[PDB]
Amino acid sequence: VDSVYRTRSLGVAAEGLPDQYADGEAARVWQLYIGDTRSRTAEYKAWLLGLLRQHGCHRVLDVACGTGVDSIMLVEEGFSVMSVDASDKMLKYALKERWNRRKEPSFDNWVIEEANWLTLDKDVLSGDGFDAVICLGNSFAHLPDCKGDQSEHRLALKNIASMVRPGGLLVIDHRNYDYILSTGCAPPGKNIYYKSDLTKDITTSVLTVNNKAHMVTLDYTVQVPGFSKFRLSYYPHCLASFTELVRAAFGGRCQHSVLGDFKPYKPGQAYVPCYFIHVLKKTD
Amino acid sequence: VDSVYRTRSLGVAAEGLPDQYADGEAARVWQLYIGDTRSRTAEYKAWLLGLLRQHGCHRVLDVACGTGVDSIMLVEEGFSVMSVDASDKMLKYALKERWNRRKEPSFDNWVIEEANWLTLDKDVLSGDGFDAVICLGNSFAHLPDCKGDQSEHRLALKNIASMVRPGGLLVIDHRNYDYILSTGCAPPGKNIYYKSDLTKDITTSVLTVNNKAHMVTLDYTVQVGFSKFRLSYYPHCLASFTELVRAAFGGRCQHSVLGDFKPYKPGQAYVPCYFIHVLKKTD
Amino acid sequence: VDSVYRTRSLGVAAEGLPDQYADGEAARVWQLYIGDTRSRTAEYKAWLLGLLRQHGCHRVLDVACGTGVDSIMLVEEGFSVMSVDASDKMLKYALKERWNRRKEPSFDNWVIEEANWLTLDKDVLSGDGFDAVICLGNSFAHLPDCKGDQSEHRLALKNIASMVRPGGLLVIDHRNYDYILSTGCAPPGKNIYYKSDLTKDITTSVLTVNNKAHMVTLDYTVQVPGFSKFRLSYYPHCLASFTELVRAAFGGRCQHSVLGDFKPYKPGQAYVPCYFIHVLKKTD
Amino acid sequence: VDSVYRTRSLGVAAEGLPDQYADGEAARVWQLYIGDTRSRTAEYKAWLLGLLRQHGCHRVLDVACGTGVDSIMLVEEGFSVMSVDASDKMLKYALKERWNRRKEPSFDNWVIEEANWLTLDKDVLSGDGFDAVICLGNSFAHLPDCKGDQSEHRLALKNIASMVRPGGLLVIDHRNYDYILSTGCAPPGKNIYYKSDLTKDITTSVLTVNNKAHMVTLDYTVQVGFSKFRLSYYPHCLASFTELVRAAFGGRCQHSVLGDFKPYKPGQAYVPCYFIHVLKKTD
Repeated sequence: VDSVYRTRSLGVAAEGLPDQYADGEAARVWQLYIGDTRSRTAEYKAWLLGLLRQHGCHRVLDVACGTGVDSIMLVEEGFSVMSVDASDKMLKYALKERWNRRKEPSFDNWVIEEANWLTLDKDVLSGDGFDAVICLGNSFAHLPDCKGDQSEHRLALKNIASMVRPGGLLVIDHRNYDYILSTGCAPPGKNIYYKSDLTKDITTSVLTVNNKAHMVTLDYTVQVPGFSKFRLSYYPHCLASFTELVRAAFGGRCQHSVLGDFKPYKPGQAYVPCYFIHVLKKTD
Repeated sequence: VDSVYRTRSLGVAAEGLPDQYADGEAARVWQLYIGDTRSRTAEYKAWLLGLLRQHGCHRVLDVACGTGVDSIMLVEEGFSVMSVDASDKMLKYALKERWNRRKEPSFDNWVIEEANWLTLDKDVLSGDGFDAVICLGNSFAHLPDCKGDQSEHRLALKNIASMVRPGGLLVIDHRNYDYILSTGCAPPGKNIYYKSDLTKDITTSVLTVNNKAHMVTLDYTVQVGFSKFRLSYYPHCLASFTELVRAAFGGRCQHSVLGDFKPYKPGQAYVPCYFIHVLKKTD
Repeated sequence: VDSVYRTRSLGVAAEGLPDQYADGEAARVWQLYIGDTRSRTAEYKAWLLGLLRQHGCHRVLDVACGTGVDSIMLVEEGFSVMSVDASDKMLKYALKERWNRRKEPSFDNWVIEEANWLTLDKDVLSGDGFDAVICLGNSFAHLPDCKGDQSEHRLALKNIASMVRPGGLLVIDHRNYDYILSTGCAPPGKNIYYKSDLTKDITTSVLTVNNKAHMVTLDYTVQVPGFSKFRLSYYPHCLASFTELVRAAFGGRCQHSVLGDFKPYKPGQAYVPCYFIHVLKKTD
Repeated sequence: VDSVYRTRSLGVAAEGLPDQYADGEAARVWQLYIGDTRSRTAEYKAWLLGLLRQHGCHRVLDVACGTGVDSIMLVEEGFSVMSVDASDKMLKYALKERWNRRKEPSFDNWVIEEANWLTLDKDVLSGDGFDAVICLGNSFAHLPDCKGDQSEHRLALKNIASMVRPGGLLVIDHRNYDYILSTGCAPPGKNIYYKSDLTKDITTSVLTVNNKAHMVTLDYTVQVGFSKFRLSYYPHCLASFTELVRAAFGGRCQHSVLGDFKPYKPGQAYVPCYFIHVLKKTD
């Protein structure tokens, strides 16, 4: 018999009613988690603001923009910023803060739109390109290897990369997964961008498929006014592999450096970085 | 062993990524369905616009507001409109149009906020009260009877009703479910508010529990192509609803019930598609 | 990302380990429910035993046989009985009691096999047919209308019917759904075959599709050493509709009567039967 | 609203009807997989048959017995065999063959009953104790570490072990997971017991939690056609298991560990596919 009746389809919405799982438990802890960006680190403000300024970057695209924190600063410092993301749940908060602050011209002129790394080319009229494209805070890693061959990773970078104007920069990052795969632990409270305020506990689960590392899945355990859980997954980009992927994205025509945590990275140095930042420039 | 590993929890989102089921098939047809409000009927414009005007309503709250089309009109016609809904996916579009139309003052002054019928009291600083409260297009019926006794229907109306300022109006509606339950079929394209544009086909599934009707589930099956989604409804019979909604003000009210915009005399020839309930407060 | 990892596939089994949901709650109440056949009613023993004997039936097939209670009696009274069912979970108990009682020749000679109404023809070498085919206790109604047109109902009966030898009988039954659709209540403790011993409570849920009755779904609430629940669904066969279906099954070449509860049925009689039993004979 | 109506509960069955997922795709390939025991290896016949015989074992309990192939041999060779498993779907087939072969006495006297490692004590009137207890073909590994501390592994062995009569044997095995965890790959067709017949292809997924290996999940992908199923395993490393299984007798034991049937000297050239643990009791 074993059918499966449902009161509404997965994905739809009705007017008096909270959507899908929006009122649930994981969702409400996870809303604390993403709203955990109040102290932006001064080091990071210094570094990115100085990276852009140093290369004369003024037109910037923030791909994977989230609630928009990184973008809010860019906007604040007089940049010209377009911000995209594929997730409405997070874009809601960019959109919100933008309305909230609509009187400010800098912010009236802020563009927030939906777009998807896999279709980025058709989803953002790039014009003759952007000065900087930033994808920070380790979000590229949310893109999973569904097809098995990393062809998606490849297309996502190719698309992102193509957003970048000649002589422009792509500033893209990932957690040091080399280390995570090594300790088998993804340390909490190590976010170099926004020092975290939530006290939170973390179990790390690593899936290895036919002896190639395939997923890191983090289950967070947070305290409220309470012990609530939620789970997120990541693709573990070892530093070599990502280096290759991202280079190939521009064909090969690039200046390419890779940062420690904002300081440079000499392979075999005593200090172990928590993130690797890839700053890429182009051709001509 | 029968454990169930997931890659993310139900209800969360990550940045590079489309949410949960937003990219799926039923979601895309259903997006067609709710964006199917281009021709608002002139009859409806006339009626509601005239309802509010003859009772001197200016401060109106659109409970369950959706993409916000009713609200867009009220705004446009120089009303002072606050619109709430509990659904982000829907509110997105009111929010969207609003931004889109942000250089018009009438619109800069539009308020769109999240709120839930069951917590509507502590969700909307109601002030003195609102002039009119509209809940149109049959959305009250989206609230299901989960507990089994309709206590939630009751609270929902009580909260809504309390949003209404003394001598003010509640304008709330439901499909003619009495009929729907007589025929067993919910006819397609009878939406008296927004003349539908979409060649759509409908399967009506009625659930009856211990002999009490309990749910209408509609399977909309749409030409894009040949795709489907399903929505469900609590079937309010006219009496039941009239009782519920009256009691919501305790009982201090001027209660009339509309056909489709024209009055309703029980036993009249014409069978209405919707029942509109226009209420005012006496204490 | 929203994949869905699983430790084993739906439907498989591993050796140290209880199957799928077999240890769960609904399963354990429901095991009480099906094992609720200790007092077989004397009236029913009298009637069926006398139906078969009256028509000289000795080779009988019990299609949809369950734990095998009806079959156990047939076997006990010196009948020659083949019993089939499509469900291993229930056939386990027929099989069990058959081993348990293996010394008895009557029972050594009991045949229990798997077969499916929809493929019954290929699933049971019918030989030149059976004398009686019994499908009692309202199990035909477990067969749902998945395709929407009742073509399955039609094929299931056609197949069952074809099991019946020329001049033989088909003895098939259904709950009075006419009444159930009417009261909207499926009364508990009304089983005319095995008087029930479990004290149990019942919520009736009727699904009507485009104004045609489509499902009755019963949620049972039982007491143990405890208040445990479980749910079963049924196709509501109104008496006219089933009459038609079953007749057409033999093409039309039949004697056809329909019983009250074991007594005859004159439409419009004061007594409202809880089951309708259809006794069919054939051609020549 | 997001309720989930079902037509029957998980775990029940109705009569005209195939159960739950029994007719589905993965179930049919997997039925091929477990019925893939036709050629038992002659080496294995020899070994186990010889193991029991030199230690004068006659009363043997096949814990986790499955379709019952190991058991069918023991029976055939005139042993006195009781076989348990917690899985109906598997037991069906032991039960089946048994009935099929019921006119042979050796078989009429075969006992097949349901029992669960975690409740094995109060599940099997153990009498004085069994001569041998076999749990072969790597089935202990099907018991997962649900609680997180391996306390269930521990109880399971304790119960099993207690089935063993003083001076009697426990013969229990596991794949070489140490290797599996070194390479990351679980090679196909290394089953030392039953020479596989089925051209099958395998994807090895290892789960590591806070740095401790936690699960092997195997995706078998079979030529019938091109279908799939998945099974999971707790990877017992040799030390861990040796510890677990020793402790199960408290510590009163004669413990040896086999290569694939030949002894095992740690650091030897040959890397075994399975580890067989033959234990006896001293008090």
